[PDB]
Amino acid sequence: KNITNASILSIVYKDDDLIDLSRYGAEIYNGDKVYYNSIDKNQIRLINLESSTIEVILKKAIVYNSMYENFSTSFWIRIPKYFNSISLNNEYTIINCMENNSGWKVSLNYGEIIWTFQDTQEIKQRVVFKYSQMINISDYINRWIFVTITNNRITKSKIYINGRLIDQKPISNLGNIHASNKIMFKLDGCRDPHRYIVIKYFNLFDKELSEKEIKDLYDNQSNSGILKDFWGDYLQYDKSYYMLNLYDPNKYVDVNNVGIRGYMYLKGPRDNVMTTNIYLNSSLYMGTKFIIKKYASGNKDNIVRNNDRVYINVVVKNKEYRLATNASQAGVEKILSALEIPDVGNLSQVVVMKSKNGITNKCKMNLQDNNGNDIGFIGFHQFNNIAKLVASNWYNRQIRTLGCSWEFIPVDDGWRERPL
Ligand SMILES: CC(=O)N[C@H]1[C@H](O[C@@H]2[C@H](O)[C@@H](O)[C@H](O[C@H]3[C@H](O)[C@@H](O)[C@H](O)O[C@@H]3CO)O[C@@H]2CO)O[C@H](CO)[C@H](O)[C@@H]1O[C@@H]1O[C@H](CO)[C@H](O)[C@H](O[C@]2(C(=O)O)C[C@H](O)[C@@H](NC(C)=O)[C@H]([C@H](O)[C@H](O)CO)O2)[C@H]1O
Repeated sequence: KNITNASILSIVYKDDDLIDLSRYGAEIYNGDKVYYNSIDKNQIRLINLESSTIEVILKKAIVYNSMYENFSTSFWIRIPKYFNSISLNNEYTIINCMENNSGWKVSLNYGEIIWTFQDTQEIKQRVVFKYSQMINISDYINRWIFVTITNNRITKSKIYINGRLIDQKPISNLGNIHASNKIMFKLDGCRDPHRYIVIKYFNLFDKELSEKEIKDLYDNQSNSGILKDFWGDYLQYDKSYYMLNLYDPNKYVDVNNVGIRGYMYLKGPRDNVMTTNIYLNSSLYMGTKFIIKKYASGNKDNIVRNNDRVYINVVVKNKEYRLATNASQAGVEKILSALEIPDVGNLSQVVVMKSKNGITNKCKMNLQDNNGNDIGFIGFHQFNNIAKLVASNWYNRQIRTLGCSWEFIPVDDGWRERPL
């Protein structure tokens, strides 16, 4: 509540332009090469060209010398995977608030997010969040990250990642820090010509936010009633997704045969994608693609929301089939099939999409019969040496990471894969 009262700058897209949602009406000038996402116009893409800039000029009325002695900043960022060795040891600024090399800045490097304070004598202080690109599945590479930095010139600068304290360093051993009236959003000194960032909801606060305020800010801007894909964008209808099971990520979905005599199952291992000394990850663009189809969502847009009731279509050899099961089979594990859409009949197929209950959970798909009864969340079961996909009320009772925990993965420009 008093988090909006501490705002001195709050950038959002509104009615065909970026505007300040604080009461101080900062001037905001865009370059010719700034882009906005058509599904979420608050997502701002800046590329590595001189004309891809956002310059903010704060009104002189709100600029005073000690305005950055006690203040915080928050924003979301999505950083595409580094793939070129020119990016190693190439620190580059993305948010600059400095005059004569004094002030504060946010910068990036290979697997790093960096906050830097710098007085007029060139005494720097940095706090850093580090993530590796040598990792099977990363929570950070090309996925939306919530960043918060808090500053108290008596004590410490602190960087938080997804509401969690990462690094903290004292900033009391610092001289005079200039207070610029300008914040420059721009990739400054990046040698990767194809580098870009995506940001949203940049905020400036006139106080050092607590852990509690940071957590609550992370949760509100997380939109917990909307389902997310793997990258943290809104999950969507009529969109193709590769499936990743969070209990067994070194697997991908395959279909034995279409029809009621067949089944879907987790097959492994995944291939690796690599560039020597830059990254080594599991391939994400593998296996049978899922498509979510509207059944009873009345909302006109294509966004999947908590409790939406849907059909799941399954792509096999460029043809769509219907995920379904005969719930009358014996046992609580109901093996799933991929049926010709005309042949579904009265078999169970209606799926309740879940993001939370208000406890958020990664188990996304609760299959129902045609009388409103739970058949179970969609996961898998080890039958001998084959892990077949099932719906099972066992999951519903347990509801940690379970076999029903899934991520939906679309092809994204920030994660490029090329086989052979
Ligand atoms: C361990 C097991 O068999 N779990 C069954 C569950 O077992 C019931 C009791 O809880 C068991 O103690 C008891 O044991 C008997 C055996 O059934 C019997 O054949 C044997 O001869 O004697 C034992 C008695 O000493 O059995 C009863 C049932 O008879 O029964 C339920 C039925 O509701 C489940 O089938 C269950 O297996 C679990 O099934 C769900 C789907 O319904 C799911 O597949 C669970 O699997 C995962 C998961 O998706 O989370 C995935 C992994 O394959 C699985 N195992 C391993 C080794 O990694 C893990 C873990 O089991 C754990 O749940 C972590 O998530 O979970 C699957 O376990």
